[PDB]
Amino acid sequence: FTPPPASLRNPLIIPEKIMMGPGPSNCSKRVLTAMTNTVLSNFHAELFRTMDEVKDGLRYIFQTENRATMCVSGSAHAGMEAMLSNLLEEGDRVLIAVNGIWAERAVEMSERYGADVRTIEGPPDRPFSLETLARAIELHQPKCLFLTHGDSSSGLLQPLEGVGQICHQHDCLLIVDAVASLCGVPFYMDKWEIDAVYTGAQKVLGAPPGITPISISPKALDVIRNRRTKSKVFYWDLLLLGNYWGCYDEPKRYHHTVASNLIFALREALAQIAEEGLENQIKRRIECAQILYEGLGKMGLDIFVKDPRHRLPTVTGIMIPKGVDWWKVSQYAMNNFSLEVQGGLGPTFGKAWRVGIMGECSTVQKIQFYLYGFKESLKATHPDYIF
Amino acid sequence: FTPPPASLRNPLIIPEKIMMGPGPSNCSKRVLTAMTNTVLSNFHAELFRTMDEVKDGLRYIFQTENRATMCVSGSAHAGMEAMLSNLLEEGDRVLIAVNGIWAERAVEMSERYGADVRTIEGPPDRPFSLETLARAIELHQPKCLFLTHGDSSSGLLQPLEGVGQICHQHDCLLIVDAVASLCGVPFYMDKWEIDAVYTGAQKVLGAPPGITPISISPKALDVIRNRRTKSKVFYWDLLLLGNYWGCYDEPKRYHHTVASNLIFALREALAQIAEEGLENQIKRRIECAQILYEGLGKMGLDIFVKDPRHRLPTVTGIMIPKGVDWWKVSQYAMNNFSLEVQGGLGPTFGKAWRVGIMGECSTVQKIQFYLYGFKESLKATHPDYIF
Ligand SMILES: *Cc1c(COP(=O)(O)O)cnc(C)c1O
Ligand SMILES: *Cc1c(COP(=O)(O)O)cnc(C)c1O
Ligand SMILES: Nc1ccccc1C(=O)CCC(=O)O
Ligand SMILES: Nc1ccccc1C(=O)CCC(=O)O
Repeated sequence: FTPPPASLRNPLIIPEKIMMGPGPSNCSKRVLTAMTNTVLSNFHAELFRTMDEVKDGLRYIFQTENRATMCVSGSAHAGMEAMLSNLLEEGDRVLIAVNGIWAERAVEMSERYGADVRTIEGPPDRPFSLETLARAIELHQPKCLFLTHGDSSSGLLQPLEGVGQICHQHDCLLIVDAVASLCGVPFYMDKWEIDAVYTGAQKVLGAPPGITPISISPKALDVIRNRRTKSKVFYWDLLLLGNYWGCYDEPKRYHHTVASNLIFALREALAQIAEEGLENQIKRRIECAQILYEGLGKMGLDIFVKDPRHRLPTVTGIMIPKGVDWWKVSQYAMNNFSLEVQGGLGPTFGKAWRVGIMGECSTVQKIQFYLYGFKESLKATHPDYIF
Repeated sequence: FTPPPASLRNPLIIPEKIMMGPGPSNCSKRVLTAMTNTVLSNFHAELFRTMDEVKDGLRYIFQTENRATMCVSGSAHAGMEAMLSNLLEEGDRVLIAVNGIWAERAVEMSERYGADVRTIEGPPDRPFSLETLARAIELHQPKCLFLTHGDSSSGLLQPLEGVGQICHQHDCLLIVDAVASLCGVPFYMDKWEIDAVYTGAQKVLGAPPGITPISISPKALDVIRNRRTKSKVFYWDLLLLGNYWGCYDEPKRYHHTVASNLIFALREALAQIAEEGLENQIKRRIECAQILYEGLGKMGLDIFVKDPRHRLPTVTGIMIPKGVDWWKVSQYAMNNFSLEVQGGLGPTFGKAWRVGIMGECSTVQKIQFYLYGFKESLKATHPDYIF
């Protein structure tokens, strides 16, 4: 036996940080400690009980009644992978509206799954219009439309009202990525006639990463039932996964081992948002964004999505002013305040920082602190910047 | 906003259990509390530091020097998915030796990935001989051979010495599933000339489920670099994943958010097995299995793998005696001793219970307790059984 590594001899030390990037967010002490519960057998009654509480929690936050509501055992990417491998067969047409990094990933996945990918470009800072989409649908007769709802690479919030209805008219499924919007802005899976949605644990909910709530409509469920070939990935085949999640009128069968610890944590995160109520949580985040916009204005700082009406409240791009080294600000923030001041991604790469109003930092005091430590970080770091 | 569900208003209560099924196992308190550390950003220095300690710990337990050692973000199935999607292109020939449920799952996955699947059948209670495998390889000229090492559905341990060498002669990769064997029996990834291996967190290691250590050889890594088409699943594309895990001479790029909390837990589980040392851990499990076998004999009870030389120490099938209701015994064990007495799977389904010697229950006292509460459960539940 070639010797054990020395690096494992020190204890593990992870410092506390104020996670105000657009992910992952701070989880409440209650959510974090729920993770320390006993890992359960796939068929223990108490896991099933907890899994049911989660499905309820998910129906509340997605605002759906979908029986096929469950979690994929993976990060939000795996919700994306799941929607695409379940809903498309080789040669199917999928329409992706691309104006952010996520829609590009979707493009990358659909290609791999052997779908015939149709895209429309858009400015990273301006939503696609109802008509733009409608036109693209008629034009391509797709099986699915994929839309990013809240785009954490830009700060862009894509309106959704009416979009599904159009898709339905052209026999198309609406798939929406709500990873960065859910619990940050109104969302109505059912009213907005949306067929397949996913969020992420570690964004607005303030749950730990590695598990991804999803939901599909009876309509979508049926498209899967009627595939001519098995979907490509067994691990997130939704007939099989849905089965173990008790979404169908079938006895549950072992599929794969779920991450009990992550499921406990997610349950508590949903319990938190239930006790306070969706509406208040969304309100709280809107108000925090307002305070954020004011404080940024007052520093003569620019926001990537210029037009306020288009802004996702939970992620804001702050434009690096002309003279400034963005990374130097962040190091200062981290070292002096333990403040997470996140760089850019895709559209915002090298052009803005990104601030998240998520999880435990969605409070007035938390936004103030951010403003304070951000400013102090800029000031100490670029002494010639003018406010 | 349609009302919050009532189920979420009670506190979460998860009882302590003695988890002596063949998974998941009991995690030490240290491992469990590591999960309560701060969720880190994908680019925090301290996540990368931890990720490296993990890779070192993996090389130790796998006994490899592979640079391409990392984790998939999903349960062990996802490691299986990963090997198969990365190493196979449409039409490639894969040889799977099938004699347990896991090899069946590998069949299911390979079919979905559009491989041309070749199998050989074997009795669930007897390993595949070197000659049987060698003959099958010549016959089928496969690209990959898949073997289950330790089968948790039977308790069968498949010898591996010599297998890789044969595959190499015929230009074939050796893929091994070590989910149930690693840290329970000697395992030498490099000496045994194996090209791709995975284990699971929640089996022998005593780590929480949801993250899957894997390793690939330079030989396998190269097969992936030379594919004519992108692998079907972006999420566990190993060139991409390995990049983020800093397995290659490339700057790290964002791939997906990994599960910091599960990674913290795994790090501590590897630290634990490092401090005690492989050899000692394996010895402790062999002794425990011995005590198990004796006590089971003393009760007149039969083991599914009849020949002791073929047994996997970490999972033992206990045959249900003629008169007996297996589930009634299990309920009694749980209700009266908080003792997990798991039923069957695949080959053992309805035929046997399954006991695991894994994680925090790999001690002599724990085995004795199991024997005690098992016997008392049988006795109280089937008063006419004879010892
Ligand atoms: C227990 C076990 C598994 C289970 O996979 P999960 O996805 O973790 O449930 C897979 N392979 C083997 C050999 C096992 O023993
Ligand atoms: C943050 C985010 C992701 C990230 O996915 P992970 O796999 O959780 O890293 C995906 N989609 C959207 C819209 C996001 O905001
Ligand atoms: N917990 C479980 C509950 C039901 C079915 C399976 C499991 C497993 O953990 C799979 C590993 C095995 O049983 O061999
Ligand atoms: N922490 C990160 C660091 C780098 C890139 C991505 C992340 C993410 O958390 C998820 C995507 C995002 O919102 O940026």
